[PDB]
Amino acid sequence: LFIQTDKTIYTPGSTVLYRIFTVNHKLLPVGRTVMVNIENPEGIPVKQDSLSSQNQLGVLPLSWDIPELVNMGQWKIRAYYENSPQQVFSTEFEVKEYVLPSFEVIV
Amino acid sequence: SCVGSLVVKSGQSEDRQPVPGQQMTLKIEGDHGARVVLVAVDKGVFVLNKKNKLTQSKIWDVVEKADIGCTPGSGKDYAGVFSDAGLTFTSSSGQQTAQRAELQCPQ
Amino acid sequence: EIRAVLYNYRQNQELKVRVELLHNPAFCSLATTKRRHQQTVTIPPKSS
Amino acid sequence: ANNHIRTVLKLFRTIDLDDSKKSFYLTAAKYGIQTQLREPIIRIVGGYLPSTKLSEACVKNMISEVYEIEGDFYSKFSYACEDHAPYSVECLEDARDDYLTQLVELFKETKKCLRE
Amino acid sequence: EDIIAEENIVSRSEFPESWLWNVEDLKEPPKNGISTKLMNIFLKD
Repeated sequence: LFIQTDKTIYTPGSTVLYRIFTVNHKLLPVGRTVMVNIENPEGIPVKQDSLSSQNQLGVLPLSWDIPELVNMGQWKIRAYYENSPQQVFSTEFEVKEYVLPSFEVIV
Repeated sequence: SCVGSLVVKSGQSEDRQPVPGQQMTLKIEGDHGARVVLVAVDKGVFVLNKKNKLTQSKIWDVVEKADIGCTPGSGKDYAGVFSDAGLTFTSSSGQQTAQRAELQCPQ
Repeated sequence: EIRAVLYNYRQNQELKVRVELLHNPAFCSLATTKRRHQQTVTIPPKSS
Repeated sequence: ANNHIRTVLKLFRTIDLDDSKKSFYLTAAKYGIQTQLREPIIRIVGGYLPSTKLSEACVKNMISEVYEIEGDFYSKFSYACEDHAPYSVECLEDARDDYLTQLVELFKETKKCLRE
Repeated sequence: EDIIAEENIVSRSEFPESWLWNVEDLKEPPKNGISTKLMNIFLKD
């Protein structure tokens, strides 16, 4: 499972849109049910959901609206197949207070 | 490099630089029957946090680290060579490789 | 016959050229030391 | 090259979309028309030597066309998007793409009248 | 004078951090096994 999130930093009160590719060991689309849960840095899962990749070509677009009163830091998204819950795939997105910088600095 | 071939470029050859509110044409060169998923993201967010980005190198690294082999070639003897490759070879006479009972390769 | 070809490569600016053939004692043409030969032309943009 | 500019500005000031419609729709429609028909033709018209004459006939044709274009966009935004809730912001987002597409097609067609 | 009136100027309003969340299929006929799709996007503000 290859989690893809559109951005890499979200302000509170903003919507996160992410995708969950589902591929088998040859890197081909496969139809299997997934489990995804979004856990704040205290490791306490917040949203639990179940999907199926059948008739979807192995691309599952999803969403979540970050609650207004949340804790900053590295949030995590954990996804795993239903059959083998021992293997967990993850991707971290950061919730922070920010306004977009106007320029890039390279050292 | 990936099994297929995907690339994105601009329909307008050179022209002048775009303008906020001006349309643009994207040309996508992918294999027939494929389904592409698009996301357009500002560069300020990558200025703030450039971690957890998706790229082909990461996918190939993840696929490679989940191999069955253990050493890039040769071994103590035939049983060692086959086990290092990640196979089993059993004959009616009796020449068979050593048993494996651990998922992760030793050290 | 001699042709003067005027180019204009402004993207969207129409131009107002004033060409002129200075007098030469060798050749013979309408130009003279007393009277000058001027065409005041108009060049549409990106046009010859 | 400024008298023509003031003329075409006088034409686009006579446009009128009624107030009774929702505010964000008004801003969307006016921003589309301003960025697709007021910047490019102002750029084109700014490059005429003053002796050149405009042709307000196709400019008023422009305005009649943009009235019907806006009317169709509103009809598609309020009635057609039955796939979503009526008067929804994302319904406006869905219809705005083809609104601006039709509008750029109109501008491309009418670029051949600014000269007499 | 040679100034745009205040009411005529309309402000840029959409400043999305990331837009174009679209999924598309390549159903066009293939040439050299490499299909080509032209799609139209109106740039954000």
